[PDB]
Amino acid sequence: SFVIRGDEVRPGQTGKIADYNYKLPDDFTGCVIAWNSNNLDSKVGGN
Amino acid sequence: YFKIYSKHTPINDLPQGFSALEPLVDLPIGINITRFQTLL
Amino acid sequence: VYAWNRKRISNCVADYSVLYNSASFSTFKCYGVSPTKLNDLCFTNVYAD
Repeated sequence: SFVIRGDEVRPGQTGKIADYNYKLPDDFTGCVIAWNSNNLDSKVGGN
Repeated sequence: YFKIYSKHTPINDLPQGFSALEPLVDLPIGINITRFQTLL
Repeated sequence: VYAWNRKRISNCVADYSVLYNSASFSTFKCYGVSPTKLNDLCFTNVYAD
């Protein structure tokens, strides 16, 4: 579980998330679900 | 790119012989070249 | 829309489009290459669009 605006929401990727947040394996077996928390992350800025 | 090849040879019509030309230039141009003239 | 250049310059030594590698600039799609192999691979086209 994490929160990301960097590289928007987005395991076959090498982006702002992959190198600066987390890398899921290119063969990663599993599911990903991303919930926009603009109204749920409370402070919107979310620094 | 644009290519020019050439060869130096004595020429004795255009008598036949066996050879190949070597490049002179390789210049990216992007020109829709369709016609030409030579210059004296 | 009325312009897609190809050769702004024929010879570049300053080629590091990290804009893609780290997505430090924006979103992108690479065709036939890794987005990260920017200084490992080289092409004779250095500009476009």
